[PDB]
Amino acid sequence: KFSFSHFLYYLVLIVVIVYGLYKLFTGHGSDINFGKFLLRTSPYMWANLGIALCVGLSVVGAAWGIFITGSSMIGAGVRAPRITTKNLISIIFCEVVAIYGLIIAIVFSSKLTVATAENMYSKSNLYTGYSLFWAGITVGASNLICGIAVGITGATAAISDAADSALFVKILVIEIFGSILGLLGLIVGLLMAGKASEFQ
Amino acid sequence: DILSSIWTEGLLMCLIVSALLLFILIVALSWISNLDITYGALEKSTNPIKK
Amino acid sequence: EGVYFNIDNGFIEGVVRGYRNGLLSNNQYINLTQCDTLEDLKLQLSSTDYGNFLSSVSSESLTTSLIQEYASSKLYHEFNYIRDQSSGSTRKFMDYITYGYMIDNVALMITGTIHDRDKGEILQRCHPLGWFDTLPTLSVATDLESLYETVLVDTPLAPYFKNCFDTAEELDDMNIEIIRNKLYKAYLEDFYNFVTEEIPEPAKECMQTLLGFEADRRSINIALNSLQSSDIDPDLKSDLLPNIGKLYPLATFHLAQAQDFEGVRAALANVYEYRGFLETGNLEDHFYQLEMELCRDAFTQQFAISTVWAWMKSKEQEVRNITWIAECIAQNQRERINNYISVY
Amino acid sequence: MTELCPVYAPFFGAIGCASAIIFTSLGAAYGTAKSGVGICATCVLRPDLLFKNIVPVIMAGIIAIYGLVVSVLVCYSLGQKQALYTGFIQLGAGLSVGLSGLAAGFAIGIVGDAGVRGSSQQPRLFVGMILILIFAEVLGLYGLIVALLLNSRATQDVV
Amino acid sequence: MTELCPVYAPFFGAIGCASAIIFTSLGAAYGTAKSGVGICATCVLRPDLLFKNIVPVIMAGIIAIYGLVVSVLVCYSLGQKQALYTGFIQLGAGLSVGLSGLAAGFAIGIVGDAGVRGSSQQPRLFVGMILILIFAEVLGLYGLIVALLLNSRATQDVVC
Amino acid sequence: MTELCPVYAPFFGAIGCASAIIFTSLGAAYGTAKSGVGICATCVLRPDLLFKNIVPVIMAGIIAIYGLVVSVLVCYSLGQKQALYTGFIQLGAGLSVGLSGLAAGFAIGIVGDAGVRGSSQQPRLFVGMILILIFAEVLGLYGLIVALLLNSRATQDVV
Amino acid sequence: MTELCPVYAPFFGAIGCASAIIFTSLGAAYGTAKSGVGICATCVLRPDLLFKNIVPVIMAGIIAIYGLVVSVLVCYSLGQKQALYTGFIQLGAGLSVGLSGLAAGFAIGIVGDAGVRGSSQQPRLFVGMILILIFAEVLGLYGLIVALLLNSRATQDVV
Amino acid sequence: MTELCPVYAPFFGAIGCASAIIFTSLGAAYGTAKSGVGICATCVLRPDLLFKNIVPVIMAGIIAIYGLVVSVLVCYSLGQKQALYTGFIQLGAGLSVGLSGLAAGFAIGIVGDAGVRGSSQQPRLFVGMILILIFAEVLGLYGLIVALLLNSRATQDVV
Amino acid sequence: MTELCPVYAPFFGAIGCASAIIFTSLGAAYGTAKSGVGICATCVLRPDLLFKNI
Amino acid sequence: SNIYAPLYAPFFGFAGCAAAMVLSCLGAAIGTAKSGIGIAGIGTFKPELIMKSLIPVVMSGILAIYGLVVAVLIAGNLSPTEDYTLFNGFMHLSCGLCVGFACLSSGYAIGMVGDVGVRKYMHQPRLFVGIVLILIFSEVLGLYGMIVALILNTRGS
Amino acid sequence: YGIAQYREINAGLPTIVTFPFMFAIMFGDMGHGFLMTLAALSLVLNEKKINKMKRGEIFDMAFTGRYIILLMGVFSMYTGFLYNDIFSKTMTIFKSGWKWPDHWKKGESITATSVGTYPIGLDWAWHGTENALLFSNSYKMKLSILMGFIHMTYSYFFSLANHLYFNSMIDIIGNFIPGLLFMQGIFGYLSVCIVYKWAVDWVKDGKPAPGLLNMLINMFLSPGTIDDELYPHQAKVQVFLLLMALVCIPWLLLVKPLHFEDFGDIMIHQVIHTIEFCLNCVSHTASYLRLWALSLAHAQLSSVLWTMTIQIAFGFRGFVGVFMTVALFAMWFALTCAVLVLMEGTSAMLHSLRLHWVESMSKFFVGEGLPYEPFAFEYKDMEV
Repeated sequence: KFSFSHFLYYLVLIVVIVYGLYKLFTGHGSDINFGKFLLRTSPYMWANLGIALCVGLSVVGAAWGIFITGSSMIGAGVRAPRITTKNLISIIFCEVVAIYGLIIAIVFSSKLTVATAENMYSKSNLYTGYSLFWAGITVGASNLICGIAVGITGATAAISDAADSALFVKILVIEIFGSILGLLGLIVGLLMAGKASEFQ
Repeated sequence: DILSSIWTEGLLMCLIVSALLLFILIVALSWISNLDITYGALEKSTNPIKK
Repeated sequence: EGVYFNIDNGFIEGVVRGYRNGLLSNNQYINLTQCDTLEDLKLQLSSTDYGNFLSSVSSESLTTSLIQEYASSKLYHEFNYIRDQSSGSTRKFMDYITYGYMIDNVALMITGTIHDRDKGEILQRCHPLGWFDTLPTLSVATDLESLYETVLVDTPLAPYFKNCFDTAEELDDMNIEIIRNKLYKAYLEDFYNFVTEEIPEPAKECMQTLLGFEADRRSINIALNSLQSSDIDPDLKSDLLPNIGKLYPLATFHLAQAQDFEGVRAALANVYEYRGFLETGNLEDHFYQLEMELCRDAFTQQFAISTVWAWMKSKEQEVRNITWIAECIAQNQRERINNYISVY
Repeated sequence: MTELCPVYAPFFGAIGCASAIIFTSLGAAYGTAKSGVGICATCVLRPDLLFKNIVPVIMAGIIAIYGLVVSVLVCYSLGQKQALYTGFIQLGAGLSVGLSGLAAGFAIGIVGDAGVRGSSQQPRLFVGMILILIFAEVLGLYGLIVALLLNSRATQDVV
Repeated sequence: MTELCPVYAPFFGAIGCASAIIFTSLGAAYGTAKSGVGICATCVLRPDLLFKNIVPVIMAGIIAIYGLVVSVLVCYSLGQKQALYTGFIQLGAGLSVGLSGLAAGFAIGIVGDAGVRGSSQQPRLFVGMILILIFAEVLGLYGLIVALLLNSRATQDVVC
Repeated sequence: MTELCPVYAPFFGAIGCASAIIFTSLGAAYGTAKSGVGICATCVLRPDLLFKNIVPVIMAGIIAIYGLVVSVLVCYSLGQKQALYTGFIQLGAGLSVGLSGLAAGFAIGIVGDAGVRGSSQQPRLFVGMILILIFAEVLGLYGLIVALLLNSRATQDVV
Repeated sequence: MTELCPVYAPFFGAIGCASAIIFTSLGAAYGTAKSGVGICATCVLRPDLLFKNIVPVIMAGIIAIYGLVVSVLVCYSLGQKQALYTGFIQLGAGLSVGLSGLAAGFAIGIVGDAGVRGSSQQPRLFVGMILILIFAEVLGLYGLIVALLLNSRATQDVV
Repeated sequence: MTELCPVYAPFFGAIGCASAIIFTSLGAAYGTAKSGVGICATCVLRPDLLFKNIVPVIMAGIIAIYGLVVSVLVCYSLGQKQALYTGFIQLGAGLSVGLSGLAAGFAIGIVGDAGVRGSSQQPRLFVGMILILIFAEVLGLYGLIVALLLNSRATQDVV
Repeated sequence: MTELCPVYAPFFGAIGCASAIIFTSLGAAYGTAKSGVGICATCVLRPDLLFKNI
Repeated sequence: SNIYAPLYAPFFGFAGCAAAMVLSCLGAAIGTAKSGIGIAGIGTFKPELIMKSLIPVVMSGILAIYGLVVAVLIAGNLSPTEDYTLFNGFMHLSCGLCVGFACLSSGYAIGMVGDVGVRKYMHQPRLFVGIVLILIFSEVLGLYGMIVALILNTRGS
Repeated sequence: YGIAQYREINAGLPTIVTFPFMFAIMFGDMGHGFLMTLAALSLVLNEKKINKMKRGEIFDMAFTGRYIILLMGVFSMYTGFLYNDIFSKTMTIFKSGWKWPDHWKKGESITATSVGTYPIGLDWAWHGTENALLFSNSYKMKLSILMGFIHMTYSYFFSLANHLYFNSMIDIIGNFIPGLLFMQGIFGYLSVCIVYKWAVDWVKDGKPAPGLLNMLINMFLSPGTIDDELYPHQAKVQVFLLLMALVCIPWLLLVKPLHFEDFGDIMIHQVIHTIEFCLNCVSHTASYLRLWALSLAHAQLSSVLWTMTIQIAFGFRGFVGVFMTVALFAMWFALTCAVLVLMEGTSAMLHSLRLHWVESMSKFFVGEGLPYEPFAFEYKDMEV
């Protein structure tokens, strides 16, 4: 774009492509692939570190949700403290849903053991290394996005209150709908994680 | 067994994932570069009917 | 949205919504209809949004000037605090809004030849928020042309100085009205430029077209003033007609080209928005009502810079109608009691 | 120098703690800066609460010790050559705790200064806006336990 | 020469030692720079605070002192022949203190700005703002002690 | 060709020599540009008191001579009979002093701008600003002193 | 394995159909949203008109059907061992029709809000209405037709 | 695996079969969106410029098929085995012609909108607006005049 | 051939020599231009010191 | 083992599953986020039609549930100890991304549609039938990605 | 927080009783409760006169309860001692605990001999390496789950306890009953397994063992087995218990539509209520885990604090260590007063308050009355 940052980011987009084509004309490009790297690392990449990320990122997702809510909370309260209790209710949804990631992180981090020197790349542990990220990133991202959606919707409700308290229940369904995915992703990910195995 | 070992000088895996850290740094810095200062409260009107 | 508008305007949005919902209710207007004397207004002037501090101004024969001034006082305090707690975008939005309410103030600085209006009276007629530390208006003459350089240096109005430099010391309401229309065009251009520059996606329209219609009303009013005897250069009219409105601009330049009742009619015949220029019933009050309806038609979006622009209009209109009913009682008329230009 | 017993333990063992303390510094600077400006702005209006709204200062300070505790743990555990098991995990824990602290920083910051501006005019919940405050702490509290679980796993049993 | 004592071990050593002072100094400079404006905003108007407002520059120069001390202490632990262990640790050790002090400055500049520009009206907030003024540098102190012991163990673990 | 004392090691030293002047230039240039723009706005109505703004630029001149003298020193140490360690220590010293000057110039420029704004009215306030100036310029002296031993102590006995 | 069908030949052979329907769905979303924002804009004027002015809303269903039918009946054009050229052509077929639907959506419905507003304003434009929609739609029929070509031809040069 | 008829020769033709259309579809969509969006305005203002205002969209539609024709015709000579020479030349022809047609679409879009906007105030203005419009769509002819010949050169030696 | 003495070594000098002149060219281009704009803006009514303003 | 039978075909399947569910949840969350705005905005003056306005946001959940059902069905064919045919590993993520983008597109559609489609509808509440039947187009969009992905997965060994 | 209507069984009791004990067990320890009870002791001592003098911000509301501080503190000591954590410390004087292998060797996998008999809470056999907590947490998983499920079912009974108290059988019985069924017919199968490990000793049992939550997987995709057959005849009820436990919700909801067609006004609330309860059950179920979580978190906090405080001055020096010890205890005071009592209490009270609220009041105050709020003569003073 007109800003140096975006132009810089668009600079190299084709440098790798041109080098690869030149090396394919030279011979090395034919020897370019990721399968070497797929089986070059260890599943400790794929298990040891693929755990805290989902927890932390769902945590910051609930963080953004609470950023959103807390404003509208006192925004509605200041004019009329007839809502304070009614204000401080759905926030707990965001507070709580964050721990779905901790659930799986803790329960499967228990399953962590030594990655066997033998069969580092077999159907025993590297498979489980894959599944570890997959599940963790999957659930964590789902949780972050549910958290942002619920926080924003809750703020929307918390600004639709000063008009009338009686309107609360009639519009109470939105967060009810939102929160289901927070458990849905959790269950699907935990299923896929349990069906597989650990470092073995 | 790597794309290019010249990129490797005893560290062929050490920093290959050291980028997401800086990505998080910059994404946070985006809002760090943002703030509020609300001078209007930091000074008081000369005439009360102003505010 | 989620990120399009949500940076620091969350509690700002909440307070703005509480403000907008806190507009005068039909029950207040009905009770005013019960009020047929000034005392009944004052006593009723405690359950309203503007009440509980607007009573006790005078024993009787209330001057609606002070009533509406102190009614708008709380609106001004609310708006200035809204400006106090804001990000950069809303900060410049407030700055633009307040820099248009000094154009009347500078017109006051300019119009009088030598009157030296009381400095207290300067802020009692125009908005004091755009006003700041004392400016020469009483210790010196308020002349028309010699002072323009003094305010130029004293007050930064370059975006609002758009060939407002001209001959003014001719004892000419011509000069005053043309400089006021130049300032109107200049500020309209500046504020519409900001609208098209930085603005949320859904409120793009509700501000751009609203500025367009306000510029249209400005053009209608100035051309109407020019109908009787102000036939001057059509380019000067364009210098008067806000060039940024650009709603039925064919019709606007139709006004500019033709200087006659026929000219204005044919202009307001190829507009496709509304034909005609004069309607009985304080036509500017009718345009106030139309503009307020336009602004309030976008209250269902809970994150936009449109809610405040309509809430200011609503609150100042409620002050207007408080004055309206106060004078309807004062004038001893019981037919305009139900007549007003409020919609909330 | 292998997938069994590499030689680059200090790399990770030190960068983890460095990043932790760095994120602590970042969050603390952000929160303290905003809170100071907001409170000094508000106090002049109603200096009755000259210190009665300092609580965000204390909560911001709370987090200032996690990067120290985990750092000393790894410092006791860190060496040059260890098991590849204890070769890389620490970074995940460190970044998790630091980013959690940062996000809590933004929460406390924005929500608390909204409370502060509400303060001088609506003491209706002066003692009772503190709920928005006391919420966020669990945010940072979350990652600590999960991080320390694997911190112990790496410090005690390399296996 | 083994990476227990390679050629490019001090590669990280000297460079990190140089960098350590850098970011803390940058923060101090940025803070003092954008503080002087708030300082002057009323000095002519209310010069009755002429000696009082001197705090923020000191609060900035303290982290410069911090960078100085860390760099000086680490200076005598560098050489051509040293373990890559040292470079591995210093890959984060120096930047820790550097940009921690940087962030500290980034915060103190703004707090001092707000405090001074609010002070001219009500002198009754002197304690109020100076409280956070002295609160801030705890971050520096954290960095100092952490880097101290970190590099202590690092140089105690040099293979040689 | 060995990686111990590569012939292309001194390139780091050459680029360090370059920066030793590049960065001090950039800084002093921008700062003195601010100096000129401000002194124009000031001297206009008080053009007989400019004597109280002569040194503010000699400060930048002294800043420049720092880079000059460090360049004077680095010349001998730059060579192809060098050690990569030597080249990198030279690089670090040069870049460190350069960035220190980068910070210092910005700081001194802003503070001088503020002080000249103030000086147009106060007849006694010039003391009120040099306070900021001295403890702003010290940071450059920190950088200079650290770099002196960083290179000199290490630029010899390196093999 | 052989370069006629390298390791990345099966990748494209299974991926090509993956890229088709997505862009059609994107374009349908954009166009029909911009259709509704104009529909509601003035349908209060003489309601009971929504099966006489229902063209732009429905029009993107068939554009979606493009990607749907190609991506489904690609089934016959799949193979555990197909040539690399086969994979390339399959990828081209699966991407080009989808991006063609995308280009269709770029404007096929954006102008609907501009247009349909005139039904209650200038119903004399029963001719002017369908014009731009037709000139938009005529563009769309160029992608699926050329997709069918390579779809049928994938049966050749397969190994 | 053949320097005169390799398996990367089909690589230039596979995506070539869609490159011309990727350029031309975008050009046509841009032209349609630009020169056919605010037309409702003039139609309501006066619904008697219509039939003359229809040419630019017609030109856009006509130019649309330029990219498709070359690709589809050469697809009669598309396989896995044929000269990389032919692949080079046909791919280049397709890219050039498609992007030239995209340029034509851009030009027609940006000129036709202005033409229709100007025409409102002058019934005669079509005489100049179309006068300059015809120049807008020539770039497609410019591209094809050599793209077709180079495509023939691609088919001048079949496999 | 050798890294110490390769064929491409003079490339670096042949580029660096141009680097300085292009850099000074751009710097002067920005600077004297930004000077002259204000200089002429002032000289519009000041043909009295222009020769003193160069 | 065959090159078409490497040790990371289940890896591709897991990639497909993760992407499929995440994208669908993103689309759903965006839909809910956009939904609440107009609903909050309307109660101030019409707390009656609010109930009539239920359909879009609630109906959106089909995208989430079915972009998940696809992930379920592609699962149950991968063993903790077996690496399967490569083309199946690619087909998993192929149909998964298909659905993952179709669902977010539909979310974009209905989110920008409904939130604004009733703003002035308060003025003409009789328009319920029209304002609801308008979404018949948007709703059915996502269904077909799954209707294809089903037999798609039945096909391919 | 909220109020109820006439003839309603108000839930004051469980709020009074169960709340403080979660608060205490949350981080219950000797010193914490001891010191805060001492503070409450001084408070109630000066209650004679302190009441007249005004109160700090929090101390304002604090007067709403003074003995409650003791209520939480005593619970804290009791539960901490039950968990043998004296600032995260366990003493061996119980002398029941567990016995170890005779030649137990550090660095080896050591299991305390399966002969120990210390049914009283927790032993001292958890001070070894990581494994102790590593599985203590794993089992504590089910502690909060089971106790909270018991508490919530206890609360749930009061629903009909009031309904049929009003002799209400119109549709209320046919709503609680399907809810009661879809609740218990589901939780019971899990709960029987919760303690089944207590029942079945797998140390010497040659039968397949379960994962802590293994049984769930097959519950959904065609159940009928346990995947390790934890009990043969239980596989029959694994499918004989849900087929009817699920059809109750449609049985709950389809009562209205034939009343005179669908009522519409009823339908909206009815439909939302069905699914919202069907999910709120599991919401409340998953709730209670923080009692475990933050309790262990503060346990880690206390352990690390002890490590970085106590043994720091473990050296034996007389002339130099005087100030070392003085400062060490000074910072020990600074931490014990603030960090171990303030955040701990705030977090714990928050959790307990809302764990009561969004769980019990979610179904207690379905209908709510109005404040009778009596008024009469009173007293007042003069002050601006």
